[PDB]
Amino acid sequence: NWSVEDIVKGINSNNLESQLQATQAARKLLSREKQPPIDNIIRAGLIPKFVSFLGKTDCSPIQFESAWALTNIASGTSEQTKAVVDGGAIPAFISLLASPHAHISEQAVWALGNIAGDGSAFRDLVIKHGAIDPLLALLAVPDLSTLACGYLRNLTWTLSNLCRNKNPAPPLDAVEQILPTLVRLLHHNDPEVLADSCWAISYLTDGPNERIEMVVKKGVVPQLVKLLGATELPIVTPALRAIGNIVTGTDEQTQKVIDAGALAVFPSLLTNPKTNIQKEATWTMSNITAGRQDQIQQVVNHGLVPFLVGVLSKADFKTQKEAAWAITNYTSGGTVEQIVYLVHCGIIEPLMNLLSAKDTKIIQVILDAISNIFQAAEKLGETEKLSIMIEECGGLDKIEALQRHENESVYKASLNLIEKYF
Amino acid sequence: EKRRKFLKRKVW
Repeated sequence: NWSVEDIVKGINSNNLESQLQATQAARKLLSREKQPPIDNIIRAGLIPKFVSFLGKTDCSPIQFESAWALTNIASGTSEQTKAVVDGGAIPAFISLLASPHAHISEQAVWALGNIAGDGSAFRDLVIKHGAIDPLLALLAVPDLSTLACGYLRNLTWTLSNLCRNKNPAPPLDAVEQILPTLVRLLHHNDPEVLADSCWAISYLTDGPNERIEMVVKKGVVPQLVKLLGATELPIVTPALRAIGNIVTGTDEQTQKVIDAGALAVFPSLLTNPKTNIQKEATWTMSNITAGRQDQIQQVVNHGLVPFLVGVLSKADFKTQKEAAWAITNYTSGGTVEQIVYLVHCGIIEPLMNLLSAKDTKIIQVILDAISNIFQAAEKLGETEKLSIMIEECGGLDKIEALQRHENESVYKASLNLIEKYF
Repeated sequence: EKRRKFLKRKVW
């Protein structure tokens, strides 16, 4: 438990062993569980010394200790990571990636992961210094199972951080370079490696449809669905995020998701006790019901409409908003037969009960869905019966109240509904 | 993310 003053005294000595002991003391100080004195270490001007120690091939222990200390400094605020980067640490860590000592290369991997995880600027800077090639060289083995577990986990997490963040998204050539190894890792058995690989894929699929296409071309969707059917929440969460991102794309990518059998997992997802899982799954379903009519039909065949009715009847309010969106997309793109099936499953009463919420957007979505169902009934001539249903569940009173809403669109649409049908 | 070493709607 040295003081920063003693650490500085030792590091400023012309004795490599005293410097090593002071650097180890700094590492232990920065590795304590409560409030590491990162700012105090920075103010003492110690980062340049640690960076210089990173290059002492003659003394591997001081390399390791300084790498650990700099890793922990770079794990803090953006200003602290920036202090690490300004010391010239990026190229030193990249040079250490090829060290013959596995623990030192692993520490360099960790440090680069923190730096890249700061944000898109430092991510792209790490990429410009040439980290991807040595990082992937570390994983160029016939069987990943021969690598140490922690080493593989750290490599996967750092790679995921290189795939992370937008504005801008990672360089396309870098994504193309990394994706094959990402597929390999996505077929690994370790739960943490799988979780971090799924997170990386979720990052890569979060953007324009061209990036989604880069990912889907690798054939990972079946594996993503298999992982979606996993037991570990830390794996299901990123897998579900990636699947949702993918189905935000073209009808062909959504169809790739459907063909892999994803819908068969949604009975559980739409009833998952974790609210975030339910919300993400309902959002995915809403984007799926915004697709082609055969895709809505596949949603119907898997028996998911009753699950949407359930989520609409009882769930977190945000999940209910996602379900209202799903219903509006369904009724906007669906055939008259599918809309009638939706009505037969009991959508009217929950959709009308949700009109009492103090949220304008869900109100407008629900009114659009009601208009679509009424158009279907008109096409069938059952508008009268549907109005009877809406009146029995107390919904006519809700639309009558919406008449006097503080939003133009809401009042206008409620008026149109009551005058064109009621 | 950062780690310390111890010891269609595109948006929802």
